[PDB]
Amino acid sequence: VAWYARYPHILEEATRLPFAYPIGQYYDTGYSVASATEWSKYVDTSLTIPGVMCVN
Amino acid sequence: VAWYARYPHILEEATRLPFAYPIGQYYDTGYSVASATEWSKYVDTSLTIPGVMCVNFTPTPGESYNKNSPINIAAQNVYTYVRHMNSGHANYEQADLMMYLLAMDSLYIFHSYVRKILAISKLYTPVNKYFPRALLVALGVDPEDVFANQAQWEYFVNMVAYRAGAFAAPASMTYYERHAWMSNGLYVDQDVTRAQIYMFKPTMLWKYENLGTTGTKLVPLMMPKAGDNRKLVDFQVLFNNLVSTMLGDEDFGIMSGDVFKAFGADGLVKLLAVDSTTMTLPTYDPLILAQIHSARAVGAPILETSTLTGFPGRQWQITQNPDVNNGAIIFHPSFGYDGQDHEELSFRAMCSNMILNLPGEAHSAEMIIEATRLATMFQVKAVPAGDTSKPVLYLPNGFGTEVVNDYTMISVDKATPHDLTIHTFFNNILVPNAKENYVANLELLNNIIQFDWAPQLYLTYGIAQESFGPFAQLNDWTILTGETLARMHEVCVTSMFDV
Amino acid sequence: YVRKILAISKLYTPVNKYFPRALLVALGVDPEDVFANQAQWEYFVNMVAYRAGAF
Repeated sequence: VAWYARYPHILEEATRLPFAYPIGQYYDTGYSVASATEWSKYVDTSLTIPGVMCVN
Repeated sequence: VAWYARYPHILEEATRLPFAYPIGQYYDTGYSVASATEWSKYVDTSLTIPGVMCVNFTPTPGESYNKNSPINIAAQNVYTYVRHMNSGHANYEQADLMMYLLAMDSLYIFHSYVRKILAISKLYTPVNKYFPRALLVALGVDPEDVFANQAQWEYFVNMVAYRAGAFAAPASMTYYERHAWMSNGLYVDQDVTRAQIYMFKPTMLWKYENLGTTGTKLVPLMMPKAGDNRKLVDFQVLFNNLVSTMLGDEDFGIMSGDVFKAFGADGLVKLLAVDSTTMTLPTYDPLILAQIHSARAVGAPILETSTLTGFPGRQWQITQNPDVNNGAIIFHPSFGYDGQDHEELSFRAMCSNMILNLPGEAHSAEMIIEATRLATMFQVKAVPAGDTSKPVLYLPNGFGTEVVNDYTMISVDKATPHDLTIHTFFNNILVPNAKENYVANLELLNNIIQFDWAPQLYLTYGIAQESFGPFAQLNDWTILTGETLARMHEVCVTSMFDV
Repeated sequence: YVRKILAISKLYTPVNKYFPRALLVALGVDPEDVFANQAQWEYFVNMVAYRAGAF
């Protein structure tokens, strides 16, 4: 797309995202619909990443 | 005299004298008149030489009360740098990022403190009896405990470095480097073997203490004082208390990840590991000597538990409230507190303009700036809430990254069995009417003169109701004003908080 | 006006403490808001220029 090549400044200001989340810490994704709290446990906002597995 | 050139053998046999007395041990000069014992205490045959003095400093952001402060400017700059290379987490502010960074600084200072404590205990010399028990007493640890658990201390400080490696802080910012260098070194007043050691001990730390939605708040964390037999268990408790509210915080993990993304792993600050063959060695540093000489004490920190009649809610906290002062970082402390709820009349002598004393004749701009980092003059008295104002607190015009609270000096007791003595004092000493107060003050003064670039003293007397100016040897001085000091402190703090 | 508001906020000199907080206050903006949302401000002013340049 030539538009990306023509407006890289606006593309960069629109694609500012924090990557490289440190693992081993619980993260909450939040609610895209703020009124979804009525379905309390029907939505999975949790996000846990395992980091080690031991072979006995 | 040609007679000396003609009879050098008799001159040598007549001038045989023992020099180089090992310091740290009490010496008796004896009596020139053997019948002077009838005047028992009218003759001073004692001779005690102090060997170490500890400067109890305190890390500070530098007098923030609005959004134009250097701390807030650096907060905005670092947040812009982090967030303009961040694609993702947007849930914190510049103020939050800066409280992190300050907590990182506090734990770096703690690591430097414990590393110095470990490295000091391996220092033993025949020419100085203070090494290392006097230094360990001044830092506030138990020398017997360190001797018994050297291995435990080494592994504890290594684990402290490893756990401090979990979070990330910029290495371009010189705040951490300056604090670690200041708190992790031994400094001699002269380049001589039997010199006196200058030390820096953090009086306080910055327990991060997140609770409530009204922002964060760096609550004071006290530190061991001299003459405290603190052990490795106590130091481990202090470290765990410091990092209790630091790990397990998902917002803190987010900040650490974002700063790791912004500043690469090569560009972060790393605490160097220590081992058994690491030797700390006293060094001669004229810059630190000058800035110690031009240092002014501000008094003890004010805590929540400290009672103050007429001055409620004056604790030394770094408040960060989004709805207060437009979310700016606020740190406006009140000085002049000593520890007890009384006047402390000696602090009144600090109300005059300070005198900046410098060695040599020609002074460079950088040297002048470094020579006044610990200087701090009061500007106005804090308004007491209520009709009772038993203590008196002074609001500073502006201070640097460090403020000096007290000075601790260790010296041999004159009486049996001539053990070490604990002497804590500000730049001003008040001596009331007593039989022994005057002679004690004389011993204090003589001990302080032994140190070369000792801080200028301001003695005051309770009976004459009159204080005294700087008790120091003036070499090349000038009169400093509060505005000039504020400008220099602003420059220094802005330079320190730079990326 | 908005371009000058954005460009003033990056001015700093050691001999003049009026830069840039006083200038922004005179222009009638919030310097805290500008420093918090620099990226949004740049995007907004760029879109303003783009949409005004159509005519």
